[PDB]
Amino acid sequence: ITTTKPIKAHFDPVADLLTKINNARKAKLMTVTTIASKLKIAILEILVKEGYLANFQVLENKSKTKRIVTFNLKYTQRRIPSINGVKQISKPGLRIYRPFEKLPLVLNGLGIAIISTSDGVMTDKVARLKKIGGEILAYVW
Amino acid sequence: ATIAQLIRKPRKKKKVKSKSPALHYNLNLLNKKVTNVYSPLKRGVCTRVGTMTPKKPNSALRKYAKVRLTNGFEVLTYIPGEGHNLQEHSVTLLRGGRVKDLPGVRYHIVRGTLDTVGVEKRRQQRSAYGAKKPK
Amino acid sequence: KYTGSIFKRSRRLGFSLLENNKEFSKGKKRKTIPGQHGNRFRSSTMSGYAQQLQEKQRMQYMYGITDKQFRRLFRLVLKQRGNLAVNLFRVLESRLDNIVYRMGFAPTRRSARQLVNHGHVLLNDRTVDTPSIILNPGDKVRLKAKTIKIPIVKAASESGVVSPFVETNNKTFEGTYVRFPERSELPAGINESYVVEWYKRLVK
Amino acid sequence: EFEERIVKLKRISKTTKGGRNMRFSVLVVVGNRKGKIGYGIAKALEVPNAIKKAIKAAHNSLHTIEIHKGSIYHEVIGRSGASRVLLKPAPQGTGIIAGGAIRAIIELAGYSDIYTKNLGRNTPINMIHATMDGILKQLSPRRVAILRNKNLNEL
RNA sequence: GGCCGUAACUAUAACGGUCCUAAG
RNA sequence: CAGCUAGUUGGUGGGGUAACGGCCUACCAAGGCAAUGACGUGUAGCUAUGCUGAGAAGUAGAAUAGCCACAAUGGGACUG
RNA sequence: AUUGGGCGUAAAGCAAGCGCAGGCGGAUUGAAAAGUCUGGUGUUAAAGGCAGCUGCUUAACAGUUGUAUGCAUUGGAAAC
RNA sequence: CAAGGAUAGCACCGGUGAUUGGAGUUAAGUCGUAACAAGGUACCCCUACGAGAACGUGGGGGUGGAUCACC
RNA sequence: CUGCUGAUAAGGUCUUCAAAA
Ligand SMILES: [Mg+2]
Ligand SMILES: [Mg+2]
Ligand SMILES: [Mg+2]
Ligand SMILES: [Mg+2]
Ligand SMILES: [Mg+2]
Ligand SMILES: [Mg+2]
Ligand SMILES: [Mg+2]
Ligand SMILES: [Mg+2]
Ligand SMILES: [Mg+2]
Ligand SMILES: [Mg+2]
Ligand SMILES: [Mg+2]
Ligand SMILES: [Mg+2]
Ligand SMILES: [Mg+2]
Ligand SMILES: [Mg+2]
Ligand SMILES: [Mg+2]
Ligand SMILES: [Mg+2]
Ligand SMILES: [Mg+2]
Ligand SMILES: [Mg+2]
Ligand SMILES: [Mg+2]
Ligand SMILES: [Mg+2]
Ligand SMILES: [Mg+2]
Ligand SMILES: [Mg+2]
Ligand SMILES: [Mg+2]
Repeated sequence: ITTTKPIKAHFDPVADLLTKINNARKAKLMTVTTIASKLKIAILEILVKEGYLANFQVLENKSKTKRIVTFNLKYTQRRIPSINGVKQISKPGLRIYRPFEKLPLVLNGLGIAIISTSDGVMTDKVARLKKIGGEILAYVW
Repeated sequence: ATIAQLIRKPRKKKKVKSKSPALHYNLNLLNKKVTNVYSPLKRGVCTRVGTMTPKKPNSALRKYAKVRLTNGFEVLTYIPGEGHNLQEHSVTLLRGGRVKDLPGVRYHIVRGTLDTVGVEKRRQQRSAYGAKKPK
Repeated sequence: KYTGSIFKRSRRLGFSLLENNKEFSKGKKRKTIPGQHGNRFRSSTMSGYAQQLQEKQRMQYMYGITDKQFRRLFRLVLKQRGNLAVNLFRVLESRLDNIVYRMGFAPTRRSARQLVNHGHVLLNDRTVDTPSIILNPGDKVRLKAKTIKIPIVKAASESGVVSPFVETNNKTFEGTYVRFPERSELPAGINESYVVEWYKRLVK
Repeated sequence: EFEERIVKLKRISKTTKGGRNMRFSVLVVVGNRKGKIGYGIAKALEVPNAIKKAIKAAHNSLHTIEIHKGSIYHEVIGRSGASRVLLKPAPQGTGIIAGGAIRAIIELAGYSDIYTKNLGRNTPINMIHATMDGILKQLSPRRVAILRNKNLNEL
């Protein structure tokens, strides 16, 4: 796939993606691109699994020195998205660590909470099933 | 503000001041030191009795007294009653309060507990004014 | 310790002791709020606080209860499992003198309380003098024997008019009680559950 | 049986060439206690006509409310101007923990047990706007299932 | 450089009137 | 309240202490702490807890219980 | 106002810049495991709090059983 | 070795003090009319000088200024 | 087409109410 515009990204990997997603949702935009990091790749994989996005697709330069991830939002026929809001918890500076006992439940289970405990990012329900917790990245509902 | 900013300079809470400061000063009288011990009501001795004029809207002559307490503070105190036996030199027992008309007055005199006589000719709300039950 | 103007209180609240004996009366059939200022306007639009207080007063005057006792019972019931709208009703109705009234051995609730205080009532396996003991369905509350010969025993033993939730085994005055009273047996004098919310606010 | 209750009766006025024109404004909340509730604010020279117009507006603008087990499904914050109202689900038994305009709206809508708190201003019209926004923004647990292709709220 | 009058307890005069001088 | 500290910091031999130790001693060195708050001033027994708060926490350290210090003020020591 | 506030006109962006220390910080690989998560062990005195029960005519109250939090050590996890 | 006593100069804190400076509060005091409209000399900010007093004027800066006006 | 043009003692009513027809 060929591009024309330069691609930049913020230094904060969770909130960069969150800002991109929120702006695309508010502006009804469908496809967005950003620089690819492995945390972002895993988080997009779990978003696609949970069904908040249509597809995410990683690409590499011809010299294998740069990688960028482009993803599309899942709009219905009447063009209203599945994402309703995003809020980041573990911002730089103040990192949020919660044990299993205090693993949050987002919107009474309607939304999902992204938790990167020890096996990569992990949804709240599967984290509860595994009885182990860790860093809490963002709230998506 | 910012986590680092609050870590460096934490939140300082605004102070709280009392409404009747003169009732919380105790003078030892042997070492001559004043300590901050809270007391509900305190005994004082009057120096000058008279009348003052209420501030803007009200118009009257309200009975005040310059009373010096058991400590070394002299306060202007309103006598709550109709008619008084204060004779410019007597022992009274002040409690907290605040009459809105007279500026600077922030205490009241309990009626009918000590040298100051009670308020007779009263059958309603007399327990506040120190009046014996008619029976 | 109770008011001596139950007529006045019944006329104010509007609800009597479920018999209308203090409303029918022998004079004037008065069903207005007492005092000179009884026949005036501004009837409805009672505030939320006003109606909550009125309902609470009706509830805690229907049984002759002091508000502090009401707070005590509510603090007792509140902690258990969950929604106890079926438990706190039994708690409120389980009074000993109240059980004596629904037994039918006294003309009035406070007269039954007076008899209980004076000691003409027994219990399952003990004796009771205080008219506030919390009871549980199953205790054989057998009446006294020397009180069955008192010049005022006729209406006492005329208990054939009895509530279904107090079972006496008539002519034996055994007077136990099972099948706790339902909201049907607790008439429309006070049938509300936001007095619970009022005591939830005013009592932690 | 669309019950109605008066929330606020203000005495607004304008100034003319000599004197003041005074009109009463009423804020009425109309609800059937089954899922339909609206609000209406009206002004008139007299209280009866003001109430009539306010009830007419409230019945003209009715909104549909969905309840889950007698309560609100998920915690929400309704924003309207400087008034922010926080609603939180409650178990069956706590009753209405609301007071004032929020309490009127919740009772007339039909909810049984709700935790509420007014975090902002205390003007009844804006508090009602915030409460209505919070209840309207609510998501059922079937719309989210349809959106995310889950199985009717199954895990 | 003078003189006279003047403020809602008294007291005083912020203020006002006027004569003269090169200027007070 | 921006400098404080000269047994203060460190080394050698000996003494003293139930014990290690500038605890003390004689000799040789100039170090030690301090803007991540020394030092100075003010105040206070500390804690389990009491009261309050949805919670984070605010406030008092009743009664009682653990520990510390004192016995008119200031020093010394015997017995054990 | 960490949870939980703001700085155009209502209190609040230093007159502007060069900037040490501090805070934050691009992408990938390896190691260790200081933070983070989790298992075992020791301890966190008794009384107090909450839940259950018994005894005082019921209660207040007394008694009885259960009931956390943090620290240390040891054994694993490696996403940040 | 050493509590205490005497003598001596520094250090910090407290009370009070003739006289004096300003401040707040005060139903109906005197002198002016500085500001709010183009407030009758547009106002405001920094600054220097001067005057019974609000304030006046010079220097720089702003619109948080009225009228004006264009088919 | 720009003369001059200063001041006005104190405290105060006035919305009773919609429950409803
Ligand atoms: Mg005219
Ligand atoms: Mg709070
Ligand atoms: Mg103690
Ligand atoms: Mg003590
Ligand atoms: Mg002594
Ligand atoms: Mg010995
Ligand atoms: Mg604010
Ligand atoms: Mg400002
Ligand atoms: Mg600037
Ligand atoms: Mg500035
Ligand atoms: Mg730079
Ligand atoms: Mg640097
Ligand atoms: Mg990185
Ligand atoms: Mg313990
Ligand atoms: Mg106990
Ligand atoms: Mg002017
Ligand atoms: Mg001017
Ligand atoms: Mg002059
Ligand atoms: Mg000049
Ligand atoms: Mg100028
Ligand atoms: Mg000139
Ligand atoms: Mg002229
Ligand atoms: Mg004048």
